[PDB]
Amino acid sequence: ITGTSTVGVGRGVLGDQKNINTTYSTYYYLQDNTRGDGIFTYDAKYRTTLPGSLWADADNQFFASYDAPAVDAHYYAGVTYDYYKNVHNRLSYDGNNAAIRSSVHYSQGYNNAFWNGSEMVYGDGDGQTFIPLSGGIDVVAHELTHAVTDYTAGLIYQNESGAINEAISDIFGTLVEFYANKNPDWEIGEDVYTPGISGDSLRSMSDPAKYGDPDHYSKRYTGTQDNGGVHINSGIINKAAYLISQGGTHYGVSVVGIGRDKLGKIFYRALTQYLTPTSNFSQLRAAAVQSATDLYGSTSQEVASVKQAFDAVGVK
Ligand SMILES: *CC(=O)N(O)[C@H](CC(C)C)C(=O)OC
Ligand SMILES: [Ca+2]
Ligand SMILES: [Ca+2]
Ligand SMILES: [Ca+2]
Ligand SMILES: [Ca+2]
Ligand SMILES: [Zn+2]
Repeated sequence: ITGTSTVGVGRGVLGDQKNINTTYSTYYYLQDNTRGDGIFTYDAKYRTTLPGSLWADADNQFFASYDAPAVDAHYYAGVTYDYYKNVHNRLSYDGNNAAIRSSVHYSQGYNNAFWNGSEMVYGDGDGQTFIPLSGGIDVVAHELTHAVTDYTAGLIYQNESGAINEAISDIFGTLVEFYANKNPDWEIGEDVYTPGISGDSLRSMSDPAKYGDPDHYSKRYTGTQDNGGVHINSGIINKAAYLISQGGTHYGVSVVGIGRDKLGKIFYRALTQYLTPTSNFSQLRAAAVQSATDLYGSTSQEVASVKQAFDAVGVK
């Protein structure tokens, strides 16, 4: 849409008030002109047909309960872009300021979100397992990070390279949640998962085993479901990433933590420079060590913490 950039206010899924960037042209649209080639949010109207309608509002005020998921998808897509640009110098998911598109209210009681190759899609949940998925900043950044991976390493969605794909999403969605200082933690989807249960999450980075995910290479899932456990085996990597950043002793192997900033820097460098579509866990180790070496020197503590970490999780 062509119009005048303006700023609206709304309430998110969690009931929090925020300003969003909008465009005025008879109606007020959920189109943000300030970021790259724009951030566009659509209404899928409980159907599966994408992207749906560009979100239009009569008064620039988004306080209706139907508005909730749109506010958040729009806003959190903004923060995600900001993180990439500010922290890693990357303009949008393609590095060329490509427009970011999101559709909310996808299907009925749909318990998931996804990057479909060209845009993000967000179900509303069934109201018990999940509430509208775009209310989790880590969920929004996990998904957009799949766009980043597609344009860089291109990790195939299956077996070890898909577990890596999943882990990078989890890593960068956590980094974005810390970046925004939105009650940060090392958990995935805690804000939108099981509105009746407190203190749970979909996956843990600090302790993947809490939910039954492997925290060691010897415990890796060798089957068929979940594209060969792309969401299961990612826990081996998430654990490794957690240890590099925070430190700890895991299975008798001690890791000195080097912090989240440096973790983000080594991982982004591995993703953009060393990983390929077919990379396996052992190639991720090599890619991380080499990124750490490039940045900090072969004899750095950084390099030493990356090796420990992988050693702690049984990767090589
Ligand atoms: C959204 C996506 O690509 N996924 O893989 C999601 C992530 C959660 C919504 C965080 C998923 O974990 O599906 C099982
Ligand atoms: Ca309104
Ligand atoms: Ca949190
Ligand atoms: Ca989290
Ligand atoms: Ca819960
Ligand atoms: Zn994912």
